[PDB]
Amino acid sequence: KDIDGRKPLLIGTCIEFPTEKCNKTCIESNFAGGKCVHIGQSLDFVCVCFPKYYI
Repeated sequence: KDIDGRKPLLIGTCIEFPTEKCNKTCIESNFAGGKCVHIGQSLDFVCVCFPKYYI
């Protein structure tokens, strides 16, 4: 897998899209799924997907 895949996609805040939905939403988006993580020190959870077919 020589795919760099370095373009995460934010859909919403983990508030509206918890861990379960977050990833599921990312799956249908054609991404390697997603998760809930904090930003720098904003302690704000967000749903971000990962590249999979980005060539």
